[PDB]
Amino acid sequence: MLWLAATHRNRVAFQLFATPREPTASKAAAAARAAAEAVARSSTVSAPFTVQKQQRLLALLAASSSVADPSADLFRVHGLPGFSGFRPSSPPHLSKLFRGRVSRHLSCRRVNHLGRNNSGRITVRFRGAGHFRRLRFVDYKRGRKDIFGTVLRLEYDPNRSAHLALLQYDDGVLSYILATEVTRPGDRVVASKHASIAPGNCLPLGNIPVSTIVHNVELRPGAGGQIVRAGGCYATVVAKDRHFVTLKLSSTEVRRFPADCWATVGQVSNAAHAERIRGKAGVSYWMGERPRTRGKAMNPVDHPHGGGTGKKGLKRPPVSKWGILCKGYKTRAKKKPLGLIVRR
Amino acid sequence: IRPRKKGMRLDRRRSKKQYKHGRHVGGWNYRWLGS
Amino acid sequence: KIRQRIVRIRKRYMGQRIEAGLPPYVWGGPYPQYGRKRSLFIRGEMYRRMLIYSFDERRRRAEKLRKRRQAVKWGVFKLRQPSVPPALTALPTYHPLYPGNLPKR
Amino acid sequence: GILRPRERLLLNALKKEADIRYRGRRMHKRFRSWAQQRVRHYWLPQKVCVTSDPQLMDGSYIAACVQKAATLRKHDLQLWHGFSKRILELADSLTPQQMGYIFYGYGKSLFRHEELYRGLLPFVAEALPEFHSHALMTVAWALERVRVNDRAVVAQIAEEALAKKDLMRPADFIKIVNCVARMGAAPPSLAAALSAELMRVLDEKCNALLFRGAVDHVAVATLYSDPLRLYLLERFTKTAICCRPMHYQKAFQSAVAIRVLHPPVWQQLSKAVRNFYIRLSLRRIPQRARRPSPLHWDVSNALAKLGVFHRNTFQWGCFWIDIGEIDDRRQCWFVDGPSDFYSSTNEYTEANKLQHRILSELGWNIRRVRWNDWVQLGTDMDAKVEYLRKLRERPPWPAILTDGPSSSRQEMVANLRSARDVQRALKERREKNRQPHSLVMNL
Amino acid sequence: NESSPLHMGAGSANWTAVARLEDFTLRGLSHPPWIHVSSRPFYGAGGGAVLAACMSSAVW
Amino acid sequence: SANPYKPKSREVFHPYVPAPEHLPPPAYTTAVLKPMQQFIPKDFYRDMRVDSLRDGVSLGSDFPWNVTHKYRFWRRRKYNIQLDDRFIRLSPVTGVDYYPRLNVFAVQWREDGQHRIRWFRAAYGLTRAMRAAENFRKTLEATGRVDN
Amino acid sequence: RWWTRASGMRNPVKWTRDWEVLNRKVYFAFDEREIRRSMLDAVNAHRKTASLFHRMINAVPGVAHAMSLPGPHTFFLPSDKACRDHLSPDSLHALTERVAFLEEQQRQRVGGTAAAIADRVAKTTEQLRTFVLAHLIPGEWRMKTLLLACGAGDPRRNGSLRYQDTDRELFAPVMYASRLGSSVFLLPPPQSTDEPLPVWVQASRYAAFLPITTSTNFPRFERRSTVGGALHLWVGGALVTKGDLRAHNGVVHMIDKPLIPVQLLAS
Amino acid sequence: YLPSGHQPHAERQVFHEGAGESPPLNLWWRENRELEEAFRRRLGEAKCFERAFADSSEPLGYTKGRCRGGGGKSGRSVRRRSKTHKYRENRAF
RNA sequence: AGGGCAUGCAAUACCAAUCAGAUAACAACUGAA
RNA sequence: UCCUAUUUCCUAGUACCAUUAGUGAACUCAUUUGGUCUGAUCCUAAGUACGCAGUGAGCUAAAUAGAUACAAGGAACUUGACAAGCAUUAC
RNA sequence: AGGAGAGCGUCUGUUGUACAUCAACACUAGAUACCGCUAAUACCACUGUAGAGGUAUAGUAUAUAAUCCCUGCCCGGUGCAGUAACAUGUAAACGGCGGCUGUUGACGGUCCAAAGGUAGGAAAAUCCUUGUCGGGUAAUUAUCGUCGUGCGUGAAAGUUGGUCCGACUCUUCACAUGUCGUUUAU
RNA sequence: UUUUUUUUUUUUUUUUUUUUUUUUUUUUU
RNA sequence: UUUUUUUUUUUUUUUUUUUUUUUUUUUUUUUUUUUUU
RNA sequence: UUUUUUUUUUUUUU
Repeated sequence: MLWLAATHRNRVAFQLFATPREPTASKAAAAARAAAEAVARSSTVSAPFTVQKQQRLLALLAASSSVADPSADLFRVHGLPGFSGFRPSSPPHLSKLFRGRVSRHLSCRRVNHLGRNNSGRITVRFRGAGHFRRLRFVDYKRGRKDIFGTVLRLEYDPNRSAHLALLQYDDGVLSYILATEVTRPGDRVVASKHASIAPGNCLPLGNIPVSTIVHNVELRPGAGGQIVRAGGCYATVVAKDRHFVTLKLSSTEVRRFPADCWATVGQVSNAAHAERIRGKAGVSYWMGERPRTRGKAMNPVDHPHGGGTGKKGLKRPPVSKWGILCKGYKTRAKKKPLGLIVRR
Repeated sequence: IRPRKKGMRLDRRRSKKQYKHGRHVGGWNYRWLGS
Repeated sequence: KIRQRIVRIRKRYMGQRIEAGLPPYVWGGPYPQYGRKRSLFIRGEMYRRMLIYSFDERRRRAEKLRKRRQAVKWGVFKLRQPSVPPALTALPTYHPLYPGNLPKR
Repeated sequence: GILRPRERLLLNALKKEADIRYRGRRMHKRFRSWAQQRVRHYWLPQKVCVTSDPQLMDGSYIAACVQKAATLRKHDLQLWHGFSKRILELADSLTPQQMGYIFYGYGKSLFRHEELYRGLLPFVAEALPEFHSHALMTVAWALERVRVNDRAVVAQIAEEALAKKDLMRPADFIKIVNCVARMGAAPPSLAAALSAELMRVLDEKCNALLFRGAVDHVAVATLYSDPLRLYLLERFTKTAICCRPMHYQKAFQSAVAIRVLHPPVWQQLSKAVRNFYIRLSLRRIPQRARRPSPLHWDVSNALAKLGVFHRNTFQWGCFWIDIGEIDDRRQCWFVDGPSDFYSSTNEYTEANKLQHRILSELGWNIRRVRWNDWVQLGTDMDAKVEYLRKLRERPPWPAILTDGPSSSRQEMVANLRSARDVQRALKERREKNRQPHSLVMNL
Repeated sequence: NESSPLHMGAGSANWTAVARLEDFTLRGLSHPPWIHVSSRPFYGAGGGAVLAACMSSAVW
Repeated sequence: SANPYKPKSREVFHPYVPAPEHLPPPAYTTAVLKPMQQFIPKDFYRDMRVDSLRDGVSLGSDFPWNVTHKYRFWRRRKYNIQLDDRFIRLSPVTGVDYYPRLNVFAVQWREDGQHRIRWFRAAYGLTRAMRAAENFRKTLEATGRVDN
Repeated sequence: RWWTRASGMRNPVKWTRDWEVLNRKVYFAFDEREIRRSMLDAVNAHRKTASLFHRMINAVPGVAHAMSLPGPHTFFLPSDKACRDHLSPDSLHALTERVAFLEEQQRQRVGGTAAAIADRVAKTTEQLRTFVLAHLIPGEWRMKTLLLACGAGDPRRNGSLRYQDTDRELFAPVMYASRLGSSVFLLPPPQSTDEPLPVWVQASRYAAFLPITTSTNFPRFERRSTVGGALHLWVGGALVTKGDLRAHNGVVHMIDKPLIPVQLLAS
Repeated sequence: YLPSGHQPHAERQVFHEGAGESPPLNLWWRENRELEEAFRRRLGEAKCFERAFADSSEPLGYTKGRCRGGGGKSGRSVRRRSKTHKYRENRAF
C-alpha cells in the first residue's frame, strides 16, 4: 500500500516509541526512569510459563469463571418480527466475539491481485475472488514502553487464522494486537523488560526465563514478529548465551536469535482452527478457491503425465508440470551458508 | 489500439520519418517547392 | 369469446348513456376481485415519504438563511481577537515533542 | 467479489431508499436555476484596509473602506463610528463621487446615525452643480432607506436632475422620482415637470426590464398625472410577463388605489386594460412571512385582558390589518412605531396615510395607538387596560390622517432608552412565570 | 459484433490512427495521410495582380 | 419460493420517518390557537398537514386518498359500491394451487412420507376444475390418506 | 465522456416495478438498518443540549463503562431546560457544585482533610451514579413500539384519538357561511430502581384541525404543549420531544423532565 | 489512532468475573491546543513493520536466480526480449 | 504585389544529456539502432 | 400578561449543448408490413364508464402435415412400449 | 416422470466422448513431498512483481475419492535421501509378483527367485456373443438367485458392502390405446 | 429534467471543439 | 457468518484566512459604541 | 454522486 521508500528499511536506529510530556528532555529522562521503576515495583512473577501452567489456567478459566446466569428475555429488540427462519447463532451479549464492524480508522480496502503479476499473466494458479476483505493495521511493534493497556474486545481477522484484540492505553489511544488463548476482555498487558512473566507481556529473549512458551518473536532488533504468528503456534526456549538465545520453533527446528530482540509470552489464539470440516464445495467457493485439475487428465504437451496410463507402480518417477521432481527432492541452495540455524 | 497499448506509443509527427520520402500523386520522386 | 362479447354490449350501453348526457349511474352490486396485490396501499407510502422529504428540505433552507442573517444582525458581530498573543503560547524550539527532535521524523 | 445474502438485501433496499429520497427533494424547487448573475461593474481597483488607522485615511480611502465594509457585511459599531468621526473631520475635502459612495455604504448598512447625515447634507447642497447621476441617486436612495426627510435638499436634488436630464440615466431618474414621491417634497409644478420628463424618458429609453421599476402605488396617486397614469397602466399589461411578485403587488395596489380615489381616470381606461386588472386580483400573490411585534403583543395582551376578541395578523384582499375584532369585523386597530414616523418628528409617512385613507373610504373603523404614549404607562396592566377602554368608547379616526406634536432627537433617544429596559423586564417577568420549580432533591 | 461509437472513436479515430505502426504512405479518405498533391498550376493570360501562390510563409 | 430470506410478516410497513437531529422546531408551532387570541403563521396549514403524517400511525380516516394528488386515480373513484375481498383463483382448501403457464390446478398432499401432486386440467371449466380439486382433497382427508 | 453519463432523474439502471417486492425493501431499509455509532456518540452529539448530563457521565466513573456494553439498552437524556425549570435553585446549585468538585479532583490528579476528601468523593460518586443510572432501561423500546403498545393502533381504543374536530366557523368564517349568525403501559424497572415506569399517550392540539384541510370520512355519531405531532408520548409524565435515536447499543429519547428516584426525593 | 476528546470511550464487551480494576483514563493532552496538535502529529508518524531488501551496499548482500534443476514449462517456447518484440512494455527501457 | 485572408493538423527546438505531457528536485532507475 | 424565545426574508429573467416525452427488442444479424399475436409487472378491473389490431379469386381428385369421433380383441407391431393414450363427462 | 426383484454407483455442478453405442472432468475427506523470510514456487528486462504487506493449524506440488471398514508380501531395480568422504532408510512416490513331479490329495521330492496373489468379489465395463440347477411364461439361450471349475481380475493401485439414495442397464405387473391383422368418415 | 464543473478518474487527448485569443491601469459614471 | 461504503459537498462543533464574496432589487421591525439604563 | 453569495481549511456522525 505504502511507498517503497516508506516501507523498506534495513537498519533501525531505534527500538522504542518515545512520547515525552515534560517541557525539557532533562525532565523527560527523569520521568521515563520513574515510569520504569514504577513498572519494576509492580512486577512480581518470574517463573516460566509452561504448558502445564497454561493448561491449569485454561481449566480454571473455562470451568468456573464464566457464570452470570442472565435474564436474556429482556435483552432483545421488542416489536421486531425478524426474518422467516434466519436467526443468528447467539445474541451479541453472549457471543465469544464482537458482533459488529471493524474500526473505520484502523482498516483499509484490500487490493485483490487475482494471482497475477505486473505482466498480467497468471502466476499463482487456483486463485479466486471470494468475499470482500479489508486490510487491518496490526501493530507488530510494541513501541509503547513502560505503559499498561487493557483489552476491550476481541475481533475476527478474515486474513488470519487467529483472533485480534482491541487494546486501549491509559492515554486513550486505540490499537490492534495479536490476541492469545488466555487473554480475555478486561485483561491488562505491558511491554517492558522489567515486566513479569505473564501472558501478553512482551520481554526480551534474554530476560525471558528458560523453558518459556513464547510467540511473535522478531528477527532483527525492533522489526516485528515474523517467525511465528499463526494460530496454535508457539516457540520454546532451549538454551541461553551472553549474546544469543536458542529457540525451538513449531517445525521442530532449533535456531539462535539475538538477545536484544523482543518477544511475547503465550500462545496465539484460536488453537482449534484445524478441526473444521467443510460440508460442501460451497465453503471453498466462498473462501476464494478454484477447482484443481490433475495433470493425469491432460494431454502429453500440456502435462508429462498425459497420455501415459498407469497405476501406482514402481519404474518411472513422477515429474511436475515444470519438469522437476516432487518427491524427496530438496529445494534449497547448498551454497547458502547456514546462519543462526543449529539443527535443521 | 487498446488503452494499455496506446499508453506506450508516441506520435508519428514527433520524428523525422515524415521528411524521408518522396511519395506523391505524380509518383515516387517528389521535389519540394522552391528547391 | 362470450366474455369478450358481453363486455362490448356493456360498454356500448354505457357510452350511449354518456352521449345522451344522463346522470352517471352504474351497477351498484357485488363486484369481483381480479387483483391480488395491494398496489394502492403500497403506493401511498412513497408519496407520504416524499412529502416528508420535501418538508425537511424546506426547513433546512429556511434555517440556513436565518442562521446566516442572525450573525450579521447589529450588536452581535465583533472583530474577535485572541486575548493572549499566540506567540507566547507557541511551543519552544527545545520542546522534545517539537518536530525534528526525535529519531523518527 | 461476492456478498452475503443478508447484506445484499439491506444494501439494495438502502440504495433504493436513496433514489426515493433524491426524487423527493426537488419538489418545491421551481424557481431555481444553475446559472446566475453577479454585479461587478461597481468595485474599485485600488486596495484598502478597513482595519487601518482612520487618521492616515483620506477621502478616497475612507470612501472605499465604507463601501467595502458594506459589501462584506462587517457590521461593527466600533468600526463604523470611527468612520463617521473621520468623515466629519474630512467633510470639507470630499468629492461628489466619494460622497456618493459614502452615502451608498451607509444606506446599504442601514446605519441609523442622523448626526452624520445632518452634517453632510449642507456640503452636498453646495456641490449640487458638480454632482452626477450616480451621486444624486445614491443620496436620495440612502436618505429614503434611513427615513430622514429633507424637503429643503431633496427638492434641490430633483431640480438638478431635471437640469441634467440630458446626461442622467433612466434608472437613476426613475429612482429619484420614486424617492421624491415617497418623501413628499414636490410641489405641483415640480411634480408636473417630473411627470412630463418621466413620460418621455420611459417611452424613449426604457425596456421591459427598466419599465417595471417605475411602478409604485404611493407615487402613482400623488405625483403622476392622468396622461402618465393611463400610459403606465396600459404598458404594464404588455410588460407583465417580465415581472416579479414585488412588481405585481405594487401594480395591484396601484389599481385598487386608482379605482378608489380617481373613478374618472379608471373609467377612462379601455375594456381590455380593465380586464387585466380584473383578472389579476383573482390570482394568488406570494407574500413574505410576517409575525407580531413586541409592541403588538403587548397591546394584544392588554386588549385581551380588557375582554375583547380579536386576531393577531391577517390579510384582507390587498391590505394588512394589525387587529381585527371578531364580534364587530368593522373595527380595526393599528400599532405604530418609531419607523412609522420620520426621524426626530411624529409626522406620518405617505404610504401610511394612503393606506389609512383607502381603508377609511372602504369603511373600516380604524384606530391608532402610538408608542411614545404607550411607553409612559410602564409595566402596569391596569393603566393599559383603562387606556384602551377610554379609547374604545370614543369615535374612530377621520378619513384624513393628521400628524402628531413636535419632537426632538433628545426626546427620541430618551424614549428609546426607556423602552429598552421595559422590553427586557417584561420578557424576564414573562419567562420566570413558566418555571414551576417543584422538585426538591435530598442529596 | 456490437456497434459502439465510443470504442470506434477511441480506437480507430484520427488521433488513434497516428499511433499505429502502419504504412501511412497509402492515401486515406478519412485519415491524415502523408502524400503530397502538387498544388495549383502555372499561370496563362489572367491578371498578374490576382494570382495567389503562398500563405503561411507570407502571413504578417 | 418460501425461503428463509423473507419477511416473517405480510402486513403493510409504515416505518417512522425521523427528522434531522440538528434542525429547530417548525414555523407552524408558533401559532396561538386560543379562542381569544388567533394567530395563523404563513404556510401554517401546509406545514401542519405534512407534519401530521410523520408518526405513521395517524394516517387519517382516508389515508389512500389524502396524499394522491394526481387526477388519474380520482377519475376512477366511485361511491356506494360493494366489492369482494378474495381473488377468484384462491381456494380455501389447503394444498390447492394454480399454475399460469400450465393453466391447471394442482393438489399437494403427503402420503407415507413422500410428496405427490396430481394434475387437474382447467380447459373444460375454471369452477369445475377448482371444485374437482377441492373434492379430491376432501376425499383424501376423509379416506385417511394424508399424514398427520 | 463515456458510454453513458446520465444520472439523477435519468438513472440508466433499471429497477423493479412490483409493489409486492418494493414493500419488502422498505422494511429492510428502516427496521433492519445497521448503525455504526454507539449510544455515547449520540449522547455527545447533543452535548450542547444536555451539558449537565454530558458532564456527569464523563465525570463520575462507572457510568461510562456501564453505558458501553453490547447488550440492548434504552436511555433517557433530559434537557438542560427541563432540569433548570424543574429543579429548585438550591438542588441545582448543589448538584453543580458536586459535579465541579469531581471535575476538580480529576484535574488535580492529572495535573484530617485527606481522610475527609475520600469520604466526600465516595459518597458523591455513589449519589451521582444512582441518579444517573436511573434513566437506563434494559431492552430496546422504539417510539412506534411504545405507541402501539399503548393501544394507539387498536380500533377499539382509537375512538378518542381518531375523530377530532373544532369550531370551524371561528377559524374560517369565509369558507363556512352557513354557520355564521389511553391505557397505561408498564415498562421494566430501571437498572438502579425496582419501581416500574408507566407510559401513556395523549392527543395533540394540532390533531383537531386536520379535517379543515384534509379529506375526512368520519361516520355518524350518536397549558398545551407546542411540540409537533398528532400524538404525544408521556413516559412517566415526562413529554418526549425527540426520539428514535437508534444506535449500536440501543435507543435514546429526550424528555422534558428529569426523572429522580424516591431514594433522592425528599419527604 | 486517537479518538475525539469529547468521547474517548469506545464500545467494549462485558468483563469477566475476576477482572475488576477498570481504572480511569489520563487525558493530559486537553490542557492546550498546541499540545494536542503536536501529540496527534507525533502519533501520525508511527510505522507497522520494516521490510528488508537486497542492497549491494551492505557487506552481506545477495540476489536470487532460477530454481534448482532448471527445467521449464511443458511444450512452450519462450522468446526473449529484443528491440523488435515486446518493445517498450511497462517502462521505456 | 494596392487591400483582405475564421477554424484544424496537439509545436519554448533559428536550439541542446536520455527517459511521460502543457518536456520530469537527487536517489530508486534499467538501454545494441 | 403561564409559548420550548414574542430572534423581518416570496422569486435576480438566467451562458453553451442534448430532447419528437405514447405502444412496440428500438441492439448484432437479416427474407425488416417497425406498431397486431407469442411472457412476467405497471390501475382495488362484472377485461378498465365503445382502447389497439385484422393481407386477390375459384374448386368435394389423390397423396402428405394436423384436429375430433371409432364395433370386438388389447402389445399379436417394433431391436426396443418409439409413438399414441390416461389426468373432462348424473349436478 | 407409476408398483416390485436384482446388477452398478457422490451427487448438486461443467461438457458431447481415451474402442465393441452405453463417457469424462470437478468435489465434501484422508494421506505424501518441498520450504524458517530477501521462504518455496511462478513470470523470465532481473537489487522487479505475484506469492504477501502472509509467517509451519502458513504457502506450493503430485496421486487417490464418502462421513467408518480391520488397509496383504517384496528395496535384486531407475531416482531421490544419507555417506565407509557410494553401510542404511523411503512400495498412501516411483514396473510389479512362477515350473516339473507323486499320494479329491492336509502330506513328501527337486529347480529358480528380492517376493513368489493375501482376502474379497467372481459367467464379470473383464472370459465367452446358449456353463449346471431353481423362480416367471403355452416357449426364456434374454434376466435374478446360487454353485466356485472354464478362462481369469485383484486391496488408500482402491477391493467388498449394512442402511439411505437415482434422468443408470435390464426383468416383470397395472390403466387406456389405430403400434397392429387392416384399414374408414368429417 | 440532462449535459458542463469538484470527486471517483485517466494528456486510458473522440481532428476542425471549450469558463482557454498575451496573463488587469480595468477610465469605476 | 463467507466479516461489507465514505472524498467533493451538506449539517454540527472549534477559529486571528480571504472582496476569488450575496442585486447601488425589495420588505418589515421600539433601536446599536464611547461621557442617556 | 455535490442543490441556490464564491474560495482555503480541522474533528465526529443516520
